[PDB]
Amino acid sequence: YEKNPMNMSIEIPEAFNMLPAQPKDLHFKVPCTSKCTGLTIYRPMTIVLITGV
Amino acid sequence: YEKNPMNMSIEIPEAFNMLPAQPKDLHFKVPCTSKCTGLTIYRPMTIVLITGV
Repeated sequence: YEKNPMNMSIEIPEAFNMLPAQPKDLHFKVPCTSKCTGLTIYRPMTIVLITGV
Repeated sequence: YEKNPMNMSIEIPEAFNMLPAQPKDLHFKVPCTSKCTGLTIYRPMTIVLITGV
């Protein structure tokens, strides 16, 4: 393939975050969250896959 | 029995504590905890029991 942020890209609009603890009867719970997009191919052709090697 | 700190003893590693209040709607819940061990008999030759009555 040909690497270029013009044919394919991955985006992470929000990074890893940790919210404050939420106490319960003698224990806690700490949630976590983040966002992501995934790989999007813009000019589906600049990629060649060889199968069975 | 004979009362002496080197013959028997009760121990309280952690005293009585009140945890911070946990709100829930228009009321609150407050938990309380403490620790204890019991009676330990270091020298058992200084105690005599009359059981039966």
